[PDB]
Parts: sequence; C-alpha cells; structure tokens
Amino acid sequence: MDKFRVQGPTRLQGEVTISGAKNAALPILFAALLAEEPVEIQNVPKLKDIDTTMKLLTQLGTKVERXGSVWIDASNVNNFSAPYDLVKTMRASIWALGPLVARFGQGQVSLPGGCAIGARPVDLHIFGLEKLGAEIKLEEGYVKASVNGRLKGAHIVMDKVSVGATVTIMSAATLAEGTTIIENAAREPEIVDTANFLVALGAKISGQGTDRITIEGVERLGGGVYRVLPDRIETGTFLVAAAISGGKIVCRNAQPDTLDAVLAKLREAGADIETGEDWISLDMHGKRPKAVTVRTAPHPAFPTDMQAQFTLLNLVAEGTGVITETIFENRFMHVPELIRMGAHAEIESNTVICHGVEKLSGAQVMATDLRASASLVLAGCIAEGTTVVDRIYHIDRGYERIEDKLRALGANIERVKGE
Ligand SMILES: O=S(=O)(O)c1cccc2cccc(Nc3ccccc3)c12
Repeated sequence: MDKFRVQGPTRLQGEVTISGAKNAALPILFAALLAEEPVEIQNVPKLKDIDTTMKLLTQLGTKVERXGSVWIDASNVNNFSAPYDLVKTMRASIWALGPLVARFGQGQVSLPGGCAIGARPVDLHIFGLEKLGAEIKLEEGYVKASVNGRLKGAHIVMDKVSVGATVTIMSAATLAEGTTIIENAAREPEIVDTANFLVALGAKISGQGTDRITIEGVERLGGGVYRVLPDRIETGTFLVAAAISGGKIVCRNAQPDTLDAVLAKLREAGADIETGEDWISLDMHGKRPKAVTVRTAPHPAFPTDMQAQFTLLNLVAEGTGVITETIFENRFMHVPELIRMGAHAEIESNTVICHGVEKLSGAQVMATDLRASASLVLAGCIAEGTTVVDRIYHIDRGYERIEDKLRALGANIERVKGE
C-alpha cells in the first residue's frame, strides 16, 4: 500500500503540464463504439479506468491500441454484452449500452448492484433510452436494451441534471431517426467535449454546454482524430497548490474557460491570475490567501471536485470562510484529518466553517476520496515537518504521477512502498 511522505514547508513554484481529462476520455471512448471508421483519440491520460475501458471495448469486438493516444477500430464490434467481470470495478461501463443499442439494435450491460426496485443512477439512462424507443429488460443481472431498426428522436425532459444520462442519451441520439431535444442536460465541459467528438465523426449536435442539447440523428458515423480537453480539476488542484504556499505557477495545456468560477474564487483569495489560449498563471506574490465563501453547484458554477482543495485554502487563509457543499452535502472527510494537522474548523450541516491559521503541522493522514487525499498531500507540502499520506492509490486513479509534478514545483515528496 503506497504512501506519500512529505516534508514541509515548501513554496510551490514553477510549471505543470495538465493531462487530458479522464472524465472526458471515458465518454468519448464509449462513444467510439459508434464509429465505423478508425478513430485516434489524443491526449488520453494513463489511468486505471482507461485501461478498464479498453479491455471492455476489446471484449465487444473493438480493436484497441494505445501509447499518448488511444486508437480504435470498432468496424467489427461483434459481441454486444458487457459482462460482470469487466464492469465490476467501473460504473462508467454503463455507457456501452446506448451506443450498442443505437448502432446495432441490441446491447446489454451487467449491473453489479442488482436489478432490485428503488431509485438508482441507471434509472435516468433507462428513462432516456426508452424515450428513444428502446425496450429495456432487467433480467439475469443485466440491463438489456433492444429496438427494431433505428431509435427515434424524442423531446426528453430529464428530471435531474445527470452527466451520465446526458452522455447516454446524446450519444445514442446521434444515430436515431429524427431530432432529439434533451432538457435539463448536464453542462459539464466533458459533455461539450463528447459532443464535439461525436460531431467530428459526423453527428449533428448543438446547445452542448447549455441546459438544452439538440441532436439531429444521422444514419452512420465515420472516424477521425480528436484531442481530449485538459483536466480542469487537476488544473484547479495545482492552482490551489500555488495559492496556499505563497507560490507562482503556470499551468500548460490548460483550458481557461472550463474554470471561470474557480479562477474568480482564487482572485477573491488574493491571487494574481492571467490566462492565455492554453495556459493559466497564478502568482501569490508571496502572500497568504484571504478567506473566501464557497458554494458548490452544477457546472458552470463552483465545482464540488474542487471543494476539498478550497477547504484547505480557507484553513490556511487570513479570516473565517464558509464552504457549503450542495452536491454531496457530506463530502468532508478531509476536515478531521486537517484538524489533526492544526486546522480550526467546525462541520455543521452541509457546511464547514473555516477559521484560518498561519501554519499547519505534519501528521499521518488518510482519506479515501481522491480530491480530499490530494488536498492532504498539498497540506503536507505547506505544513511544518513530516506528513505521511496513506492509501494514495486513490490519487493515482485520477492524477498521473502527482508526486513528480509536485516535485517539479519544489515539493519534498517521496512515494514509499508498503511503508
Ligand atoms: O450501480 S450499478 O448499475 O449496479 C453498477 C453498474 C455498472 C457497474 C458497477 C460497478 C460497481 C458497482 C455498481 N453498483 C453497485 C451498487 C450497490 C452495491 C453493489 C454495486 C455498478
């Protein structure tokens, strides 16, 4: 069980090159099942879920190869069932369903949590596919979809904003007959990237990034080359790393417009920020951050995946600031660990009241959530002494070699094997 041993305090300064977003690469890799011609997906990070996805695609008959790119040939997909052993570690496997039924008229995906009645994430995917004309059967541990001929466009009102179901419905709609209009569509940049990838293959999609997406179906999709957009949360994490350590950083291979709310909140904390077409610079001019108010909400508002990192920023800031979590009004496990490093905070309801302190102290800490865990590593970089962050494989599933990128910024950090 790997751990990171960090020695602080260190001012983090320099540059970092942002990896492609795993959360955009995943939906794009599943959407590639729709492609009749070869596809090259560029800037794909090397992370576990990408490997899991490639193995699942291969089981369906797809030919897949990878390096920085992932090359796909789905011309001969010939098995339309995603089995239990290949889906059990990744809920995103459900994204194979829509493309399979849309292209081949049938598909099925194993459900590890069962088919028992009650409300589940898969419900909105089923809802949308049934609106497009698919018959959905929940039998023998699978969700199975089928349709005679092509799906048919429909006006679909999602009663909850859902990235997963938005992707399923938008992707399947690309091959339906007619027009599909998705209301209350998720607006995430990863949805916009998936939409633009589909358009690159020949789909017709507009409104992506807004609450309403319109897809005009076509008979078949082709192939091409598409580059996955930068990971905005990895970017935010490194910006916060500089913001809490009196540092200065330039993030390369970045996309500023995916972080409007984050950059505005960092400017409130006193950061001097500039942006270019593909870079963001942040400079604290050696100053401690000023406390800020944070309220998470659906994109384009402040992202819940940056909440832990901004909780840490407030805990070393000047002033009392409040973090309100509306998405997972209970994602606060980083708080008790930061208190053990000297932070002052009280969790009340779905909020954390932060009273900033000048300096944290090293401690042995651990969190399962990868953003809370990454926040603990950043805390170790600025705390006095030695910090040991345990179970960092969680971080490894979402960040490529974070210790190397942090070391390039001046951190004293070492990956220790089995302690
Ligand atoms: O949400 S499911 O559609 O079943 C589901 C679908 C596809 C892949 C899954 C992988 C792990 C866990 C699930 N759910 C789960 C939930 C409760 C207990 C055990 C497993 C997965």
